[PDB]
Amino acid sequence: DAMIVIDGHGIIQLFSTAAERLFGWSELEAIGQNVNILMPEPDRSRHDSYISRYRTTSDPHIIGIGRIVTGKRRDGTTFPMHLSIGEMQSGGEPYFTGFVRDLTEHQQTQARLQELQ
Ligand code: HEM
Repeated sequence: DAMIVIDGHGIIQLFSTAAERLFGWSELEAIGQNVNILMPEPDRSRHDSYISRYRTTSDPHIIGIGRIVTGKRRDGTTFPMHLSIGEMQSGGEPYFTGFVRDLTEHQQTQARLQELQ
């Protein structure tokens, strides 16, 4: 599926081919950016504090739990996606990985089934 690796500051370090397809950003364009470019407001402006709160309390809200959220593509379109966050260490500093599963089709079929009674 789509995978993203960021450093302890939310800056994208690695961006898989499938993440490019899904988000609309090539790997080169993404790598120097904050991960928040992939999400809409209010999460966007709050993501850095989500990361900071975790590094300070060590209390996970998504790590080891998973969560369905709304992500944002480059063209502006938003979409539902499941997210799993993993924690890793490299060169003494923390890095996090995000495995993403696009749930757009699921949301569509569900919504479609409901509108037909
Ligand atoms: C792109 C759509 C994304 C959205 C909407 C999103 C949203 C959120 C939200 C809502 C929180 C926790 C807020 C709370 O419950 O306290 C959070 C935590 C965090 N996110 Fe994301 N996130 C996104 C993607 C990512 C990705 C791709 C990564 C890593 C590659 C990531 C790294 C983190 C980390 C490290 C935390 C804190 C972990 C924790 O609280 O357990 N996020 N994110």
